[PDB]
Amino acid sequence: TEEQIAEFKEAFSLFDKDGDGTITTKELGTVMRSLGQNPTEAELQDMINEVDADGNGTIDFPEFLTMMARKMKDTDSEEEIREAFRVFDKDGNGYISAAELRHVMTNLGEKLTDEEVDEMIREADIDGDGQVNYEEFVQMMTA
Amino acid sequence: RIDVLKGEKALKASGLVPEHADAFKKIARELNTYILFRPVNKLATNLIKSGVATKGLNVHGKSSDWGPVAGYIPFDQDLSKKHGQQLAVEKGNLENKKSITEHEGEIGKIPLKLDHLRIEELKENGIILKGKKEIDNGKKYYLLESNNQVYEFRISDENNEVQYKTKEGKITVLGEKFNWRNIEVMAKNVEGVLKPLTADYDLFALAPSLTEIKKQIPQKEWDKVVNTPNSLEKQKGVTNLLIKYGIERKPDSTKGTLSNWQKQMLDRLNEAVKYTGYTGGDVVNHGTEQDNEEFPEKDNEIFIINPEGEFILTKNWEMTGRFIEKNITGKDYLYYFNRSYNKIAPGNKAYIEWTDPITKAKINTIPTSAEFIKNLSSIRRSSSVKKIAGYLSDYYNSANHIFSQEKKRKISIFRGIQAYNEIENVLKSKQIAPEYKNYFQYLKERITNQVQLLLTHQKFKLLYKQLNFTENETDNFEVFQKIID
Ligand SMILES: [Ca+2]
Ligand SMILES: [Ca+2]
Repeated sequence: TEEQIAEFKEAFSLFDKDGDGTITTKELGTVMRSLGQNPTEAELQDMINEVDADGNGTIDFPEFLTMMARKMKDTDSEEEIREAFRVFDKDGNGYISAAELRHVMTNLGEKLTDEEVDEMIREADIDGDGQVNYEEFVQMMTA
Repeated sequence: RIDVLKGEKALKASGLVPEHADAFKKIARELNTYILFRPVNKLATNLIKSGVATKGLNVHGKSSDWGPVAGYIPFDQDLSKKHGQQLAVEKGNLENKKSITEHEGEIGKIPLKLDHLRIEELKENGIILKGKKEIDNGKKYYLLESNNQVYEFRISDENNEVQYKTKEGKITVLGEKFNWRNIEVMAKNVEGVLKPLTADYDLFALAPSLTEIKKQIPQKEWDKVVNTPNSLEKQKGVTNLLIKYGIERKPDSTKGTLSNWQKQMLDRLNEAVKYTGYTGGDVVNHGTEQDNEEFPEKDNEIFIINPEGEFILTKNWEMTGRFIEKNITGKDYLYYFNRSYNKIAPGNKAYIEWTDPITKAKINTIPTSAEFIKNLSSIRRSSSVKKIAGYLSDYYNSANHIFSQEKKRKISIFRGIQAYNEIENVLKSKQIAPEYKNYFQYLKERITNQVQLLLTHQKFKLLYKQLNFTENETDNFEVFQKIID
């Protein structure tokens, strides 16, 4: 979508001390991450070698755009994830609580102890509110 | 309590054939799943019952609800229920036009034939009255009157073919005029013969209980997950099982976009009515309305069948949302609402609202880094600190699951004020985009609530004084630690 591209091209202007929209593979990871992705050092390499066989290491929009123009194929499931969050959030407060997690679980056959439950919440919880908001639910599901 | 119809009265308002709805009580109960339908043309009910074939997604012209052609899908959409609405008639006609060509051989059109019985069912419903006789070029016709003022109808004595013509002085919505001519209706092919179509049953939604979805997961893919030492990979792997076997939907050739449990539910439902006698084939022909994202309709009354086999009928949208809130998304059932809601559908520009819990929370939860960027993307329509887009990526760092809650709240209340600082001096620059200025005064508001929230969980402007923004490193974070004490 115009935005799909609008977003990538949007981040590009945040970290280039070049001005020609031609960043290095040094910041390629910096961008892919500030944009909601956590690539492994191995991946940042095997890719920047095939497509960018230029021999310079400078990546611009056409190059970066085309790269992202692959990843966002199966990962885009964000939709289902967001819908999933809503399944857990039985009271519609916008957060997933242990109690609620218990329900989704005990109903899907996995009887859990109030012990293990509060354990899962604290795992996924990131700012320690004792609950999981969508942003967190997202990390815990993507990250 | 909430004002909703029940039993008989509700079924009555639904439009479904009584026998059929009863057969549906069964499946609801068996599969323990809520079945929600969209309004069904009330003049279509007897046609459906008499076994007239219903219509698939390959046919988009609307049905009529007046005149001799009530219940059928008229080729000429100005005879449909969208009568008079020039723009709608046109999309209607273009739709039929396409149906006839883009599916040549599968969908066609034929003359309307009103049998002796339908004429009376129509006479009862007070839709048309069999009038006086008339002869033309040696043929016997009986007029058919209707309180319509643009058209005039007559039926043939020989083959019972109904015809129509514009009235003297009157003009079609498309500004036309013409004299006598058969009324054509959308038909489908069935064993080499063309058979008339009528409304079908459109599911508004389907809500199955989690348990019922479990039965959809392979007892091996699940055990494998359930049986994982690390919980962080346990949850995700469970949630992914929920997504895969209950949420995820995919496009099908003629059944449009639906999941697999939906396909089965579909089959079950059609089977149920076939068992009662319906000989027209399928009565449900595609996925649900929650997947109709381009052209989302919005009905005032939804007909519900709960796992108990009880008939309910909401009186209005707001009500429909309460019924789903209090008995479905709130009582352990799988539900997802149309992705177009709360947005401007692209197809018909519809803007249907729905209650989204994630948004009510938005106000107190700071944004992810992407949301920040993505909001600079779409914000960049009506129209250099990346520190903030990093800090926000820091606040939501998964490598936090190794600290105590206390630790978590601490470092986050910090990472927040951090970005709340950068946003601060950006607004301290030039008001570049007059309204970009709002997005930040806004974020700042969110950042504020989140922080002032994490603090009260343990012990804003106050503490936002005894902190550094000068030079840089693990020097500010220091004075901080103590402030909390
Ligand atoms: Ca909750
Ligand atoms: Ca949290």
